[PDB]
Amino acid sequence: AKEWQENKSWNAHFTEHKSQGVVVLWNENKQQGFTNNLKRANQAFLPASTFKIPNSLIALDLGVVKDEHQVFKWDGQTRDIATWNRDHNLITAMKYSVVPVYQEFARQIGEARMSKMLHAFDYGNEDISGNVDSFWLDGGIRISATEQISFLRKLYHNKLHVSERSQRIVKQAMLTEANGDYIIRAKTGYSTRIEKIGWWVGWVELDDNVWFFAMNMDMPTSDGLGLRQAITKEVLKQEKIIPF
Amino acid sequence: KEWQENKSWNAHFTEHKSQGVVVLWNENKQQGFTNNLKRANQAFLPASTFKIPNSLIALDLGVVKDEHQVFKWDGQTRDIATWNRDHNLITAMKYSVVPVYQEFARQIGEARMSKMLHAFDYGNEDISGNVDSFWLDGGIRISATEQISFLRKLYHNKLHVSERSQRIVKQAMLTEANGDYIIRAKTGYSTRIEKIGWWVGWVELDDNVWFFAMNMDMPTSDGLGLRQAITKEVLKQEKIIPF
Ligand SMILES: [Cl-]
Repeated sequence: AKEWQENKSWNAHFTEHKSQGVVVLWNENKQQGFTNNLKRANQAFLPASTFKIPNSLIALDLGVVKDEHQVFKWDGQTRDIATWNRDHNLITAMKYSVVPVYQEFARQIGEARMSKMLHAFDYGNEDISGNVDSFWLDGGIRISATEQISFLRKLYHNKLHVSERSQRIVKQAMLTEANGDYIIRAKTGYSTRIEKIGWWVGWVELDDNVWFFAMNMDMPTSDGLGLRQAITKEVLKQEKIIPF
Repeated sequence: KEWQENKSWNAHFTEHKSQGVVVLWNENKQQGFTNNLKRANQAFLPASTFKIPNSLIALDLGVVKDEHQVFKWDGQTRDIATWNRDHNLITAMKYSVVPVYQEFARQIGEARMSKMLHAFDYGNEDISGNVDSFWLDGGIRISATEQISFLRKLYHNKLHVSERSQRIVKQAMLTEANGDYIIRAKTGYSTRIEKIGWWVGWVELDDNVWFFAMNMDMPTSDGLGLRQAITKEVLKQEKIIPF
């Protein structure tokens, strides 16, 4: 039984944009996965921006974040992203990938509780070597695209070892697009520093099905998140998951 | 001033050969605005807007386990194509699947429905009529300003039901989201002939929430698109959402 099928025709979406990477899709109803590259789908990388999901979940479950309205005041330090130089709540911190807010969450969670929770989540290699407030950006943690799918499916089903409340709040914060045809929950691909790999992970909710996606790509000459989203959407449109 | 009348919004009703009221509430400033102070307080049958309290009560009482629970199609062909299939709470709200809400109301029953509407301080709290149709042809009445009060409690998880039930219904209400705003509504799609059509909900911005409740007299055709257009023309005029 092959729960993972390879479709090399999606490689054209990478080659036409002079890029190299993987797209992994999971059809929830059919319990079947699809990818352009099975080997790369299983290669583990630094989670970087995708770590906002487990970080926020742990912060809510432990009461570091009381609710999605609690204000995290700006520290007064001027940074190069204008949207970071203001107060935020969980929703806006996710919207604008406000790394200083997530660093504050990680410091409050602390090393021991962060490690215990990643082990409880079965999250990637569960290795958090590095500064407690930067290990997902320059430390020892690694996760593959197929492991991102397994983690996101548990989140979708409220099956992670954290409160149902924390899972519902994080899914609300992940909201990125909604129209009369579909909803996309993601808010995970923004790159805040130089990394070898960029990501885009999340899911597409349809009336009678959910399609999980996890993609990663090598750093190209100039393109980034916009391109990662474009290639993923080109694949979703090819598979008739979302309309053209 | 707490309440202000803005008659310039009447241009949006006149341009579309319509009559009605738009009520807006600025959460941060605790201030309300309307084109018609009298009509803002006039109470009407809630019709499609009743899916919000009906869903909340059904979830809190365990009639609906969660937003994924499947309500299987009974195999009976109905005259709204989207009703002739299985549904969950999300899609039943999306397609205003009256037979699903009727089954919720029959399970809730008269006594619990009345007690919960009293607990919610919902409109006139009068459920006179058939338990499975009173929000469509019975005694219940609610005004646009009362819709705002009810929605504000829901937004703040302040209704006398679990926080879980409130979070699930707010998820079901999701209708639009982009990089600028989120609209939670799913309350205006009507399949049954009524004297009044509605559109109620709210717009979430980065640092504020604007609640809205509008109603209009009905001539003919699929009025939802028109109700949404008038409301959005008002939101755009007040610079709440971009042009
Ligand atoms: Cl949502």
